[PDB]
Amino acid sequence: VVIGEKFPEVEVKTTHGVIKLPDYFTKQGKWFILFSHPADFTPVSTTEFYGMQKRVEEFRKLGVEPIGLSVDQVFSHIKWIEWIKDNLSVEIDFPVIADDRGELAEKLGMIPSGATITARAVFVVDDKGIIRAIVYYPAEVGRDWDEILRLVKALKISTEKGVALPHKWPNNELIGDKVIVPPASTIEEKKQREEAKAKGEIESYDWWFSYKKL
Amino acid sequence: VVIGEKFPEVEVKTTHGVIKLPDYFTKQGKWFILFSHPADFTPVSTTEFYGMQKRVEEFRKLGVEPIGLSVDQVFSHIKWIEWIKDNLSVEIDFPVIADDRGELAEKLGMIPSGATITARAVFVVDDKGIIRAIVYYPAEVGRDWDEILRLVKALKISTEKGVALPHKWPNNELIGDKVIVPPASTIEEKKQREEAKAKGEIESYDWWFSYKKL
Amino acid sequence: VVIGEKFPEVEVKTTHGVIKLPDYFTKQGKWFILFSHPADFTPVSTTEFYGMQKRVEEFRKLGVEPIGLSVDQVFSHIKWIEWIKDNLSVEIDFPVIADDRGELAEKLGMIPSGATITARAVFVVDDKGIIRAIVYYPAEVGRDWDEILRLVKALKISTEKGVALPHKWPNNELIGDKVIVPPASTIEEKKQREEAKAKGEIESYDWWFSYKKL
Amino acid sequence: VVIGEKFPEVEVKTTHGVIKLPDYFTKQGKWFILFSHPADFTPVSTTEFYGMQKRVEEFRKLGVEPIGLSVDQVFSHIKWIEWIKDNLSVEIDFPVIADDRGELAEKLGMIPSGATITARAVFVVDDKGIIRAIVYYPAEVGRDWDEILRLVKALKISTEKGVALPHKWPNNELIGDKVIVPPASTIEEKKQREEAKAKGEIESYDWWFSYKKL
Amino acid sequence: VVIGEKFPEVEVKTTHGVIKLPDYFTKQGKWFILFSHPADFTPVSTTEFYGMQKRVEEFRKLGVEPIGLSVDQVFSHIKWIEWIKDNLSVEIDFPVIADDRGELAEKLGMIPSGATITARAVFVVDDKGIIRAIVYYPAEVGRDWDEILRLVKALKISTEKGVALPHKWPNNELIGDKVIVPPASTIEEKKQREEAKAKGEIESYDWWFSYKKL
Amino acid sequence: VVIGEKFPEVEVKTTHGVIKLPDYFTKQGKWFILFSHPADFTPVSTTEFYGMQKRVEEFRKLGVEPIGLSVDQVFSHIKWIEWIKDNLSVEIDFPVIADDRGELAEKLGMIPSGATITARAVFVVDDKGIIRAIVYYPAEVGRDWDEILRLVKALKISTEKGVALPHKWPNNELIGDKVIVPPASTIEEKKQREEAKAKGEIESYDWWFSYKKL
Amino acid sequence: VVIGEKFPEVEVKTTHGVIKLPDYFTKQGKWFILFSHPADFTPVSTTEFYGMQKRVEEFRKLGVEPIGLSVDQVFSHIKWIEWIKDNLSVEIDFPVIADDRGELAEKLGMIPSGATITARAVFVVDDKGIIRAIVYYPAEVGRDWDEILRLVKALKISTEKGVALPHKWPNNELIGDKVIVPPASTIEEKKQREEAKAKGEIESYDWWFSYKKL
Amino acid sequence: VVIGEKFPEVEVKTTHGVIKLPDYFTKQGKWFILFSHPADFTPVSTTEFYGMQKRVEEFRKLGVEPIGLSVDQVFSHIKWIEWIKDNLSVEIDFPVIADDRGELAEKLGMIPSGATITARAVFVVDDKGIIRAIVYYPAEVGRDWDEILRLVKALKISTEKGVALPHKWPNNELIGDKVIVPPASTIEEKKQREEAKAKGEIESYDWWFSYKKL
Amino acid sequence: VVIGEKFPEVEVKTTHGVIKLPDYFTKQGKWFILFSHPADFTPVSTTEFYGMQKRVEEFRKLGVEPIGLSVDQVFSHIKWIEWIKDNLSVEIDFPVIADDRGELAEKLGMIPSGATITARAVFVVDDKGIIRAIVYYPAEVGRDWDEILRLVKALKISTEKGVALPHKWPNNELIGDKVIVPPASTIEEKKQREEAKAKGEIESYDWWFSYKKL
Repeated sequence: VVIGEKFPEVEVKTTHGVIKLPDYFTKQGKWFILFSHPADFTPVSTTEFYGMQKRVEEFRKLGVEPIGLSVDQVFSHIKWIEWIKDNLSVEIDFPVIADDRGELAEKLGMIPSGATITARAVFVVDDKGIIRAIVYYPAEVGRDWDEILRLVKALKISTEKGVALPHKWPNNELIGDKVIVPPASTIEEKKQREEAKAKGEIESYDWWFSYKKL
Repeated sequence: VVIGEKFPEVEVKTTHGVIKLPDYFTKQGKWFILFSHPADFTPVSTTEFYGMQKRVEEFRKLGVEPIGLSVDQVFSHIKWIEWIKDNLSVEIDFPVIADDRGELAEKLGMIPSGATITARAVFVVDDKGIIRAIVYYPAEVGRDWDEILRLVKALKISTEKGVALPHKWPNNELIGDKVIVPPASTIEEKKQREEAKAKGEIESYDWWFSYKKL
Repeated sequence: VVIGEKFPEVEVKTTHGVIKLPDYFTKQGKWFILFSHPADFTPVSTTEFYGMQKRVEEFRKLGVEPIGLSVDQVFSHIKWIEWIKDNLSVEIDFPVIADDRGELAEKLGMIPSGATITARAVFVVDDKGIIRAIVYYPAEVGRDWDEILRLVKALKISTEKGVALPHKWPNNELIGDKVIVPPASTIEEKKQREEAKAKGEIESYDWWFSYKKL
Repeated sequence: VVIGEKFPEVEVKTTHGVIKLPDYFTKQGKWFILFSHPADFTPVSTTEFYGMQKRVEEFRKLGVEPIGLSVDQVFSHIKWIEWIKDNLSVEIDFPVIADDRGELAEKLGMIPSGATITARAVFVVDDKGIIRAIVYYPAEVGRDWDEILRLVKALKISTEKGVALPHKWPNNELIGDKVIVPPASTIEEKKQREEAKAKGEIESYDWWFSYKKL
Repeated sequence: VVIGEKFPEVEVKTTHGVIKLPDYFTKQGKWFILFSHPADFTPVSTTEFYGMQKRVEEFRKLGVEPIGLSVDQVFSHIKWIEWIKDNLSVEIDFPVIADDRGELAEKLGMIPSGATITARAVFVVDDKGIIRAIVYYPAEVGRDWDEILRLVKALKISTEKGVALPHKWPNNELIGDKVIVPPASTIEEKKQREEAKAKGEIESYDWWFSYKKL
Repeated sequence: VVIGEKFPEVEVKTTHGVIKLPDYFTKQGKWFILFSHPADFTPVSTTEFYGMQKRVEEFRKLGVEPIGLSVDQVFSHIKWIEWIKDNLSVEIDFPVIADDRGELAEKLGMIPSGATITARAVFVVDDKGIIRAIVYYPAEVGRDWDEILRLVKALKISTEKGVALPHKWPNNELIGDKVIVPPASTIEEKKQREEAKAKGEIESYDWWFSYKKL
Repeated sequence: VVIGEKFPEVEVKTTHGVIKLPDYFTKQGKWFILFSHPADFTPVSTTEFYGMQKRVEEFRKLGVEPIGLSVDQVFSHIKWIEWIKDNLSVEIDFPVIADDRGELAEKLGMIPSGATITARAVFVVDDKGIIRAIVYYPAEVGRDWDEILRLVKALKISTEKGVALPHKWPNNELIGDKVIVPPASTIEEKKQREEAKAKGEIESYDWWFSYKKL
Repeated sequence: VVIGEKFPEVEVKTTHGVIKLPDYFTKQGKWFILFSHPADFTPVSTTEFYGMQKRVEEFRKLGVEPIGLSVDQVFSHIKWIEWIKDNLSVEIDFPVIADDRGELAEKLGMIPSGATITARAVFVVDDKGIIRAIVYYPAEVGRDWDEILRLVKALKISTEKGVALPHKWPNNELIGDKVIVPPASTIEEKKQREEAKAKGEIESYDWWFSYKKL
Repeated sequence: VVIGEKFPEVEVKTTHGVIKLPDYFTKQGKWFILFSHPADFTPVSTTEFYGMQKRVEEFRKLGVEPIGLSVDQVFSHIKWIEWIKDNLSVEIDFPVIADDRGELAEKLGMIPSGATITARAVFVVDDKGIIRAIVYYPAEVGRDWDEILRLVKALKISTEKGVALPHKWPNNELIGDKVIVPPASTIEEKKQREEAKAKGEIESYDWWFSYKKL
């Protein structure tokens, strides 16, 4: 699969029951961050789930429901979740998919080459069922969820206000926290933004590169 | 195309001449980071190039060479490089591929569903010419090259020193900038993670959760 | 494709926006002249652009709208048009196609074996959506638009009057600016051509070679 | 078939006997120009053979050989060639092919949709036996051979000097009879246009737009 | 195709304009004889054409309509006809087909193995549109139209009176111009060949071998 | 199969034993006349066998061996040939194929559609084993062997002298028993025909219509 | 797969490490029992595991190695084995297979329609590599290893001796702990069984039914 | 065909007449037990047969109908049944399938590799047509009908209530005649296990491992 | 399989052990008669076995070995043969095939329509392994062995003596015990049959109908 493609209609087994994806989150009107980790009782994974559980609320806060995945069975899952409450006193309250066989993993390009288990996948899906962004980190390197946070904060704003987010927004070295207007794409769209700039009420390095604070 | 797979043998038209991948870089014993942006003369893409040029030297220290890509021709490639020089006073000195047709884009799944151009793709490739990690952000959201910097600093450590790196490394909530020892995959291996902890040369939360200092 | 086929039903992203081909011209009862050129920001293609532009209102006065094509992206199209104003004091106002990946290109045989970009193709297409003529000129030899001008002029009259046009019409070293009457193709037509002559309503060299003043 | 391909190895029946194309011409280090006309004993076509004959030694002297083609048999050809002598005081002395069934015509895309005869096709092939340009004019509109001369004169020069000819060369509106230099496609190539310019080795409208006398 | 087979439905270009086989003839309750010849302006063929015109009224008085075919174009046909009229003092008035590409030729197996033109093929089709006899002669041997006449006479009488014509009829060595009775094919027909001879209403060599005057 | 095709390698059951066509006759440097008849003990076939046997020595004289065929069996073949001698006082000495299942028939196009036995087919096959002429007469119309004589006669002379025979040769109405020169198919051949006339080496109506006495 | 079939050559990740089946065991001269259990940390499967480990040394004395298998990963295996030692005071020392993707599990037919894990399955494979018996028990019913113990005992002796083993043997209702001689399959084997029974050394109910003490 | 599959609709000839499985039994609300023996008139097979009739009424007490199958025919089936009466005083009141050509055998995978006859297979099918367990014992090792009994018993209970049975039940090492509760597979499901335990209505070892009396 | 076909190479399970067909009879110089019967313990098939045993030494005397077949197994073969002795005081001593699965029954088309077993097939196979005659008799009607005797005597004499046997030989109504000479199939053989008569070595009804004494 690739960005833009509708997330496959698929039936999965989880720690929270058996759910219909992407239906489950979309008929409620909610986005989701589907992320994978290589295996249960593995150190980096454990450190990551930790990060996510300190952050679940902020994602939930922005209408996006986290959801883990692995090629383990729900049994190994709940035994690992329990372990987390007992050794790092943190209770995991986001569903965690058991992909017993690796069908969803494979369907989703989550599994490496000559590997039998997933690596570190992130899938971001909006209420339309559309996969909005994808990330693949390998087993030997854990992610940074604040970057994924940043990303999702940008996706949401992009879709809500019809605008583009610069490099490293809100901390862009050139326009600070300012947002970007999808560049003109016609002659009757240069004309146009050449108004706004010499008129108002829009900042602009040239007709394609135009911006404004939010 | 997938993590751990060999980067494909292809010839590319770039702003620095015609070359062969991965060989061009691997022959010099070098990693390269390959990144696509949608179009030349588009705002985020530009915030992103500026962002990269500001970091070029850091990547290069690590023997990682950035190389850019868009389905645009080389001719507006340079004219766009010039507009970066005239209007942002920064001087792109990393090659950038003219993927006229996007054959290379397609092969690497950088083109989203139903679009005709690339989105924002990141491919980390090492000296063996293995795809180590892959990133796919959409057009609406710029990347953050610092997160890629982190990711590649860690890959170089992982390859170099046979360890793993935890969430948000080197600033993990649990173990800060200490590094992880791969989980035991055999009975025998678990016996000796326990010998390593036996006053020896490792901290732990369990036998599968082992970690030391740099 | 071949002379006399209906121009493919295609949607193309151009500089006056997105438009249905050929419906966007044939619905105004207007012929169009589709022409390809290698790349934006190449010298010859620019000369040809100047040539076309200063010749535009003659094609337009005949009911024939020029439209260019290139494997570059629309953004770079508009910058190149910008360059041509600020450098050749000419305001390009015919629409140009960003065939981003060269699909239309390919579907029209505009790309040379081994190439990834178009040559200098020309397609003349009437208000019936029918391809009337086709020209492939290499990258290295720019066209001379007055020949195209000569072609449409002849084409329009042939459709309008039901006659043919001799070599180099209206400057034909034999019958000058005279039109040719389509050759008799039966034994009857043969007698009609002959009826005429000996009167006559036409001049001829032989029964199959009838010609008159318009 | 498209520009830049090898002209198909094919054995043809002609008015000068049976011969292998392209071999027979390229063996002699010669280019050739193959042109189709719909039918023997037709007017437009007749006027074009006159026009071509009057131009023959001109092509021949550039090292370029004309050769005709229709879907008639050679027995007709000859009667037609004879009619021309008796009637127009012209002796035809270039070979013309009898493509009895239209095999070769079809390979070369010469037959309009729904036709059973070729229209007015033109293929310039060089001594390396490469199709260099192709023209498709319908039966209804005589060619202008002087453009084909223009066209071929320029090809010779492009090949001979490594240059590109502008629009309507050698009468180009911007640069007269000057020949354009292939655009630089690399950073280092741009630095050398920007340096040949300062040293008066070249005029320029920019770094991609450079030119000179031969 | 094969004797007894129904003649294919086909549109054809002829010297009497475009027409539809077999219909054009079968709608008038007419038979027709289709004969190919190699090429216009070839001698044998010319000898055969003259002979066919000498015999045309013969053929038409029987309700059988001759029609030619070669792979030449119609324009070439008419000049050929003219030459005949002006040189042999014979005015050709049966239609002749231009099978530009020899499509119909190929279908009716009129094209010799490895030639590209028809031979001297003859088809006889009745008023039901049925192929009743086929002859295939090579370029190098002219036909004898009389034998076709002899044949076409039999065919008629054959269909008229439900009977067989013997060898070389009406000049047969054993029974002269007497006609043959279709052999008894059953016991209960054998009986009544024998009774009809008992009467004397039939001469016979034996029960199968039965014959009589008309 | 078609004229100019090599006769298919085949093993037949005959009245003179088993033999291999065309090998048996061609390895002997001989032609052969293959002919079919619908069945044994039918009248018209029987009249044709009288006809043939009576001419047998005229074919043989020319070195062509008549060989018959019939979907019947060898036993019937003999009984019928015994009948012919007994009642017609004539003794068949040419071999006759028992195509028991009419395979060689079907291979050879001999069976009418709708039918399960042969019609009246003829094949002239030369010493080279080429199918040189083909004839298909229906069951109800006998042949006239006198034409097939003329036919083979002509076919031979053709081969030996490299000439073509006119319509009805040796009794063509324009040129009697004179032979035809194969028509010039180049301009240089055309001059060679022109020189042959005025040198009185040859008679002619035109450069392409030239003939001489044998 | 099916009884009597050679065991499929496979690479397996185990608790003891990567091994090659059936090789590892067969090269050492040993048999093995491969058995599936549904999942790790599952109650019924824990009872069978415990059951298996009490009995391990009985099986290993016979020259038979047990090897288990689950569809979850190795880390969970060692963590389960852990809990079994902590909560059951027994230290599992046979190899367990982590069939990550349930590959070998589908190969060997271990997974129920509508399911994605293994049930309760037993494969007994001799030193030659041959599957000797196959058991499929569902998840809802634990096995009884004594039965399997019985099974392999019989097996060893069967191969060892060339005798069959009656129902419930060594406790057969009818003939006790005696074993069975293979039923005569020829007339002559009938006559040799009948011999050595009464006035012989062996007992029977009939020529085919023949048993003895061990 | 694997545990859990619907037993295939099929017609079989047996000793009680021609019957439709699994319908015949399941339309009665009865479970059936299908089993294969290698041949009629074999020792092991008769020891298993007697043994089977001895228990028949235990299986029927549970509404489980036993049904036999070999690749012999009905006729010699009944002789064999008769032989068992005459020599072993046991009437046989369960039908036995004549699978004449091994058709149903092959379908149910009861034929060994390289063989032409069934081994010792056991198919257990609940009243819904569901295959519930499968056993493949070789010819040379008679089964143990008692273990099948323990199996069918558990089955009937686990269906009839909603429980799972431990290893060797009703004599398990850890819990004797205690049934087990399906391991918790949701968060909520581990929840209700823990609260139910500390309410002495469930007796446990951990949240998954839960047991009780009838 | 069909008369004149070589007998399939096949290995069979017989009451006389395992043999290869047809090698085990033809290695020996013997013919074999293979007959099938429907099933063991069948009335008709017994009466037939009875009759065949009675005739065994007749078939053997002429070097032909009888061999039986049913789709029953070898054990029910021997029990039935036993029955035949103990019940009709006759001792079967020709081998018989247990075609367990009807594999050879199929190969030979011995199995009736919709049936699952054979009926009364007979195959006479010569020293060279050729199938020489075949008789398909239904279940519902038994063979008359003497006709098979008759047949196989004829068949042997015919092979041995270069001749053919008349209807109901040796009691043919027309020639009694005399034998027929194969019908001449060529003219020269017809010739050589009429010389043999008129000499006095041959008797005759016609040339094709020759007979003589042993």
